[PDB]
Formats: sequence, C-alpha cells, structure tokens
Amino acid sequence: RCRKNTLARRKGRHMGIGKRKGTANARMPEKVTWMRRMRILRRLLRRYRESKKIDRHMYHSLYLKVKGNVFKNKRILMEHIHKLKADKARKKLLADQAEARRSKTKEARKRREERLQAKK
Amino acid sequence: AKRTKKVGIVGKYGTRYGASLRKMVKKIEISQHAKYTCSFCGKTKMKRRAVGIWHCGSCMKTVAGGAWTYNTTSAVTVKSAIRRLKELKDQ
Amino acid sequence: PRKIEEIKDFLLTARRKDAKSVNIKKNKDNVKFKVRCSRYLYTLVITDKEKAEKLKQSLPPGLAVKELK
Amino acid sequence: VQRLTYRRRLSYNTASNKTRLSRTPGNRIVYLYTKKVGKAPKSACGVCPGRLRGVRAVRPKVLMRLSKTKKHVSRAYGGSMCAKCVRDRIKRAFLIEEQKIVVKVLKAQAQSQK
Amino acid sequence: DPGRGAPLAKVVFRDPYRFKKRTELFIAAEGIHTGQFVYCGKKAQLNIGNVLPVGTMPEGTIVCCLEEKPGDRGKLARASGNYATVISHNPETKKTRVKLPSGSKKVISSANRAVVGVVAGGGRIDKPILKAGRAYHKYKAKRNCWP
RNA sequence: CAGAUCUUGGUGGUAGUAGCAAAUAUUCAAACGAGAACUUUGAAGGCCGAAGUGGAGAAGGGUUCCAUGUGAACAGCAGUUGAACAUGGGUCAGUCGGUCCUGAGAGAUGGGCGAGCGCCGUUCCGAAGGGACGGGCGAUGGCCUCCGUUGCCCUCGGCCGAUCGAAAGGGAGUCGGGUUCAGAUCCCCGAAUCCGGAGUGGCGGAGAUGGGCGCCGCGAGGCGUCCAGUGCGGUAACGCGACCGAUCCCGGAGAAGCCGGCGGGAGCCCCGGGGAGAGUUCUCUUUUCUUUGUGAAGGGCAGGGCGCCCUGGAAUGGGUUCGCCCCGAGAGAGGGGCCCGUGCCUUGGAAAGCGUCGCGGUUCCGGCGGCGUCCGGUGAGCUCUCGCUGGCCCUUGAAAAUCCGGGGGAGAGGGUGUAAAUCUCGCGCCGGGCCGUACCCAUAUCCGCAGCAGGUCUCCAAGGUGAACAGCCUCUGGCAUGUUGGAACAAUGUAGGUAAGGGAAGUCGGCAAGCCGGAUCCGUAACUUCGGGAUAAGGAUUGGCUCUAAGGGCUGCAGCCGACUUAGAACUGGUGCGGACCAGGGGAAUCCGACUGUUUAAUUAAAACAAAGCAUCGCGAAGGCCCGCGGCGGGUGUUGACGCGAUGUGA
Ligand SMILES: [Zn+2]
Repeated sequence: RCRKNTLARRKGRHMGIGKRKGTANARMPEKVTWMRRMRILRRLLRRYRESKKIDRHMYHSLYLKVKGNVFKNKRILMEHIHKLKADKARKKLLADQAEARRSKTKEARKRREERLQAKK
Repeated sequence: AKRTKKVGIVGKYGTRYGASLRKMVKKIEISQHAKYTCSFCGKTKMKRRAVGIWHCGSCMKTVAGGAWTYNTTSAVTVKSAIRRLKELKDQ
Repeated sequence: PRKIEEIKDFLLTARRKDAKSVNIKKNKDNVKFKVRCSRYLYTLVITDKEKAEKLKQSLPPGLAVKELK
Repeated sequence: VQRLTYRRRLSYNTASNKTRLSRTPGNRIVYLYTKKVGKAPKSACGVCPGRLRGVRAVRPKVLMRLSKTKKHVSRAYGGSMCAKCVRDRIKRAFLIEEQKIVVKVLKAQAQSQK
Repeated sequence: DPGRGAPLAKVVFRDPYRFKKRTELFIAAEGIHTGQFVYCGKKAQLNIGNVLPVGTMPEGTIVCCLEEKPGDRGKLARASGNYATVISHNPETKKTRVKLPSGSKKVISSANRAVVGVVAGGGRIDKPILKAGRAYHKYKAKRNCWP
C-alpha cells in the first residue's frame, strides 16, 4: 500500500497545500535550491570553456552574473549566450563592411591620382 | 547598507544592552575583526588570534599589538620618542 | 597469510625444514596448494590443472597430507 | 535492523572507545575498535604551517617496529621537518649560513683595514 | 597567558656556559614580533623591547617590566597598557627617579633592568563587557570572586 | 500500687470493617497434578511501537546465576511457580581491564614550630647522583684463545626532588567460526599479532667484493702488484629491502575548545531485475512476505587530500567555492611526489557460515549427498567515520610515562677475502607470571525499613505519516495490566465528555473550562534605544481525482535514463477538506524590575539576589586585604595600578 501511495504522490496527488504542514523552507530549503542551481550553471560554463564556445573574458564576466543570479536557469543561460554570440557575430560582420568600404575608396584614390597625373 | 540604517555590525545584539553602549562598542567591533595589512609581507592577512596578539597569513609572523587594533597611539608615540632619544644619546 | 606466485620458491618453502604440512585443494576454477610453514600460511594458486598435477608429484618431502575437496 | 552492543567492559563514549562496523563471514554485523590516527612529524623550525610530507603518520608508539627507511626522507638534515621545512627550511639554512660566513670574512677584512 | 591580557613573549637564549638554550617568558613590549633579535644587558643600546639597566638610559625611556630591587627578575608595571618614565638620575648613589603608573615617584636604585617600551595588550579597558556571562567567562579563568 | 501523656510484656472493641481502584485486555483447548481466574504448550485479540515493557554495560547488590527436587514458612488471594526452601553445578585471557604515567590534589625524611600525640611545609634554611660509553691496574672462568664476571684507579653526569593519586583521560598487541544444564575477543578449530628473550651470530640477504697494472692465453681467467670500498637512484618533492655510532644537543609524536558550512567512504533505509521457501485466490495481483555473506593482518587498486616539486611567466586580469578565498612571495596551464586508504580485487576461502531439496547414524552425530548465496540502480534521506574551510573570546582549550627524527663524529675494521655492523632485510628457536571474568543494571536482583507510580550514569534505534527522535499505527524484540478475581451499574466522588437561549449577570478575581492554533497568499498600528513591536491586528484558501508548463544529469543537436518539488487548469462529493494527530485567544492602559540568569530541596519564583553600566576607598611587596596555636608560616601571588583587596548604587 505505501508503494502505491508513494507512486500516486510522485505523480502529484495528495500534495496540495491542504496536506503541507511545515514551512516551504522546510519542504525544500533555499540553501539546497541555490546549490542545485548554481552548481549546474557553473558546470555548464566550464564545459563551454572547454568546448571553446566561449573564451576567458566571456566566462569570467559570466561567472559573476551567474553568482548574482541575474540568470536563473540553464535554458535562460543557453539563450543568453547564444544571443551574445550572435551579437558578436553582428559586430564582426558590421566591422567587415566598414573595412571593405574603407579600402575600396582608399585605393580608388590611388588609381584616381594615377588618372589625375595622366590628365595633367 | 540596505538591510539596516545605523546599527552597523552590532545588530547581532538584538534589542538589548542599551544605545550608547552599542554605539561605544560598534566602533570597536569593526576594528578588531577587520583584516589589516601585514607590513612584513604586504598581503591583506593580519588578524587577531586573541587579546593583544596579531597574526599574519603567509609570512606566518606574529606581533604583539593592542587589544582592539595593531598600534595604539601611545605605542607609536613611544616608538617615535625612543627614536628621538637614541638619536640624542648616539649623536 | 602469504601468496607465492612462483612455483620453484613455493617448492623451496615446501622442502624447508619447518613446514608442518601442505593442503591440496581442487575446484572447477583453480587448484590451490597451501604450505603451512612455521609462521605463515603460504598459498599457491595454479590455474592449469595439468601443471598442477605435475607439481603435485613435484612436491618432494615427507609431508604431503592432506588432499581436500 | 540490528542494534549492536559494545564488546568491551566500557559502555560510555570516550576517545579510547571508538568503533568501526564490519561483517563477519557468518553474516553478522560486529563492532571493531580502531586505533585513533595521529599526525606525521612537523616543522622543526616552528614557523612553517604545514606538516611533514615525507614520513609515515602513525601512533608514536608504533615506531618501535616500523622500518628505518620508512620513517625519514633520504635527505640529510631532514625527516624532522615539514614539507615547507624539508624544502624552505633546508634552503634557508644555507642562504643564511653561507652568506653570513662570507660577510663575516668581509667585515673581518674591514676591521683589519681602518 | 590565560587570565591576563598582556601576552607573553617566549624567547630562546644561548646559555654562555654550556651547550644548551634557556627559554624565558618576558612581558611582550608593544610592537615586537616573532623573528626579532632582542638585546639584553648593560651595553645593549636603545631599541624597543631590548632590556638594559635603568640609569644607563636617558630621561624618558618609557620602560615596562621594571624591577624593584636589583635582581628581582622584573616586577613593577607589567600589566596591560602600563609603563614607567625615568625622570632623572643621581650619578652618585645610583638613584634614578621613576614615575610609576599611579602617579607615584619612586627613587629606584640604578642598575636594575627594565624592558624598553610599553606593555602589549594596551587599550584593553575600553570595551564594555556588555553581558554578565562574558564577565563570568573573564573571571572564571582567574579566581572565584566574580558574583 | 490504680493512677505518674508511668516501663516491659500480653489481649480486646473498633472489625471480617477500612480496604487489595494509577498507566486500555483478555478468551478457547489440552498436559502434568488431590488440586487451575494465575504454571506450560497451541490458538485468537490486544500493548511497549527503536527517547521501547528490546538487546548490552558502568556503579552497587554478592550467589540473586544454572539443573533438579520440596511445596512446611514468604511472595499482602491462589499457586504445580519464584527472586522462597534443600541438594548439586558455574566465572579459564601475553592480545579484555587493573597493574604503567600524570592531572586537581594528597603526603614523607632535610628545616621549622610545638609541654605533646604531633603539626607546618613540598624546593623552600638540606654534603640529595649507589649510574655509566670508555682508558689504566688487580682478581679471575672457558680454551683466563680471546670473549664473560668482579674489585680498584680515572673520566662523565642537574639532586634541578621520596610516594600515592584516573577499572571514563594518555597507555604497544586478537579476529572469524564451533561448543555448554550456566562460562567466551578466555575453552575447541583456524588464521595473526606486540614486547622481551638467542650476547654461544641459528639460518640466508646487505656491508662487497673490484680498478689499474706486466706476463701464459683467440678467449676465459690466471700469477704478483698495488690502490678504493661505514649503501644505491632520480635536477625536485622523495624513492629502493636493510645503508656503522656515545656522552652531548635541537626537535617530533604523546597533546587539545565550542559552533556553523560542504564534500568523500561506510552501515542502514528506498527502487528495478533475478533466484529459493512460504501467504492470498469468493474475483483480481509476472504478486506479497523472509533470505540472498567474507574479519584480523597483509599484497595491489581505485578513492579522497597538500601551504610539495619542475617548466614557463599572467591586466583584455584571471582561477574558483554553498559561502570564501589565491596570485610576480608565481595565476591558469602541463608533467610529477607524497599522506590517508575501513571502500574494491586476492591471499584467510568455502572446507567455514547460511538458505533450500534428500539419505542414512535413525539414538550421541561440528553425519553425509545435492542446488543456491546472482545483476543493477538511488539519495539534500539517517547514523558513524574521514577531510577542507570558516565564525566566536577581556575564555585560547591537561599533563607526564613512552616512542621517534635529525645535528656531531669521541670510536670502531679489514688487508684483497673479508670484519665490526644491520633503527627490526627475510626467515627460524624460546617466554609473556599476578588479580577481576556468572548474573540484574531496574515500575523483581541497587538506594528509599517492601517485588514501593520516588531516584540513579551510558551504547545501539526499522516502516508509514508528517518539518521531525513531535503525537498516532505497524515489523525484529518482549509483555500478561503492574500486591487479586466474580456479579451487579445506587448516592456521593475521581478523570473525561456534551447543551437549547444569554454570554462573566457568577466570584475576592474569567479560578476552571472554553475560543485561536499548521501551512500558502494577502496585510499592519501606536510607540521605539531603529535591530524591534511582529505569527501583531485583519481577510482569503486548504479534500479527492484528471491533466499541462518548468526546474536534470550521462555518450549544437541526436540518442540514454533516472529523483523528486513547484506553479497553473478542468471535473467531482449533503459547504467537506492541518477532517485522528500535531497545534499561539486578542487589543487599548497603569505599577515594578532593564532583559537572559538565580534563590527559600518539604507552603513564599517575586517587585528579592545577581547582573553588565556608574561612582567611590586603601595599596609601590619592610606593601593593601586576609587565615593562623606556633615559625624565614599561609592565600590573593605562575600576581604588580588597564592589578589586587573593600564598598555603594544598578541597562
Ligand atoms: Zn605577513
């Protein structure tokens, strides 16, 4: 019988607030909750660093955010890093347009002075 | 800090013992528990192991100091005057 | 106890002057001899029954009991 | 579940009455009193916080049977140090000593040369 | 030193008559540390915590752990935060006048030692014990007198 | 003798009376027996419910132990029973403790005081070492070869204080199975250990066995010379199997508090598969219940840990914990060394143990045959244990007996085959005396004049519920309601309940009783020393079942698989849902004490004492205060004005 009831409670019945005497901090402590969260997030970031998906600067400027829990859950972290990587990609691409549009004219000027000293 | 207004560190004394006692003791509870800079190795590792005895962290030195700090005004002025008398004696 | 990995040294203990006896024991996985010397029980673990039966006859001296199951 | 019983005359708790659990061949859970661990020798300079990294750590009365070699490092002036002593005390015993003797020679020449 | 706020300094001296060391315990003058070399005797010039006989020092060498008669191994003014100030000598009759912690002016005979500097553990009486239990714990290491 | 609350002894009435009421509870059948409300077996229903009505101990009791027999006296009834009575039996230790050492102390001779039995005192007023490595001489015993013994002569030593004081401190060394009418870490079987012995070295191993030489030789070695030989390896941490040594010295271990936090190992608990016995079958249930192991000591391996090393040199600062923390005094980065090692492999070792099916001895059997003792998971669980790191103090956290490391080199030893050595290098020979050793450890073996609701120190602690060692129920383990049963169900009681309407009108007073009570979401006053007040007050919700979203790791997904918790939603019941259990009545005021703490054991828990804070007073040791019969007596004093000693008030 107890195995049956435990199975049912695992599924979720019997556990409404009507059967919860004692604190929420007593059902599952804040300290353990935070440990579970943070030891997951950092075992994430170290794995990122090994994979080289993020380098030292990103990792060590993330390691204080995860500690101040601006980020809450592994999925939140995944989206945020995929997004900053997209933003670094955007910055690189928009720097590349800059250097290309620079060089085009910066040497059309040399060929322009060739034309000028041909016409004079 | 956000958690208090003017109790500082002696908040851990609840609501007992009075007011000016806690004001006269907060001024000392921060000094005796702060970590001073060991002037023998440079690190931030100087700490009180008991009354009147100060320890360091890496150079592992121990210096007899005040009960709540590491240099009483009296001690430092005595050291200066010791210098000023050795100078006079030794020309 | 002690384990002897070497047949010749096992034999040398066997023909020392102070071994009380040697027990031969069989099992479908292994065969082990046990020379009870004066202070230690020296066990030999032979995993090849043909060389085990040749060593059985190899054991020289006048103390050869006992053979077990 | 088996509730157990102290196997010697004491029934108190102390430091000399300390226990480990184990299982016999006959499937019985029994106590076994253990020998309280100790510490390896330490800094014979008295400043190095560490304790020696060279020597077996056992009850000091056990040493009457332990092998010579196991109770000391192979170095000279060692085996009575701590890891930080074994290294830095033995270096310091030189970087002080030789410099000082040489400086004594120099200042002796200075005393001769007014 | 249990039941005293003026921590002791344990000093190793080579014994100049045999091959051994004597280890004494002075009252640590303020500001000394481990690994200092302390100079004791008649000709050891002025340094902190380097005892030299009263009367071969100028006027104002703030001493502590003074003696009372020549050869008491140091008696006067060694509690936490105290000191005695030499005022002036009497070169003949070897009398040096010292001003003691309680405003006294005693005419101490010369050639009795005194550690130079003030006593460690100073400033001790400025923090209210604030609680009966703490006062209890203070006096239970010294003597049965507290309640 | 009539008396004296007369003394001792004896006997009535009260009286077959009070009474044999604390903690739920007993019933059927049978055996022995002259005999059964109680003994015993079998069944059934109950309780202690692991903070036991359990299994062991320390004190303390002292034969209460165990078998048999008796039921004369006791067990407040009975009794075939006992803790009673009588006759028999029981306690086996190098390894378990004492003995060993020292703590707070205690207490001797030197000395002192004292009419005096004696007292004071514990390094102070003392010629305080009876020890020894060794050199020299004598005297010897063998075999006075050359080793052993003694006396004498030197040479060296701190007496740095006799002795006792701990069955819980320190204190080397034993574990598993088996056995009894009672004894087991003791007896039996097996497998290890510590110390001391062998100064006739018992064996092997190390010391350490060569380098250069000219000559007979392909060679090999050889002949004679000489010379070195108190270890080897790695740059380092340190390793290898041992690797000379005294007085003397330095050190180490013995040997250190409380509390928080976290991890690693372990046992136990929980879950998925197996097997093997058994429960249920009126229908269902690959089901439910028990069991499903390897010590000591080794040898190896993972597993933890370092403030240990080498390379190189970091700001675009970095590393990283639950929190911290570390870094030009060398970060990360690689390559290593050590410490622990209870976990796993194997040696013990399956032959033993266990669970099952079976056959003999059929009796006594450590009887003999079979098949099994298998494979995974889980975790903020609990308990031990191991480690890292913190916080606290006007508290800093025992001592010695013991054993060990290094420094130094007084000496020893040999002549090219070998010695003195061997901190334990491996074996082998021998020894470990004395005393305690049963039982109970408590609503029956102890103290309370008892088989007394009183008291007395510890270990270990299953499942469910729930925050939980709370309360409630159930397993292993016990128990017969606590000095009796039967039939009645009156009054008073004693302990529990309930109530129409009214709500303190009762009474000296809301005394007693009653109401609130856990969670989650909301929500907050006066006042304040700014932390409190504060669970203020006040309101809402709470079951069952059916779902959805979110919260993980292992080999961007893809694939693998598992543990719980949260938030939201639909439906459902006579509006019921912390449904037993567990669980705060509230507010506006006055008086007193600041608070916590403590007291009148056996009528006074307070406004009394204390208490921090404040304020005094003496005292520079030929001293303040104080004990003392006495002294160079004694405490504060292992002390010195931020210290003592004497007071008052009391944040
Ligand atoms: Zn420092």
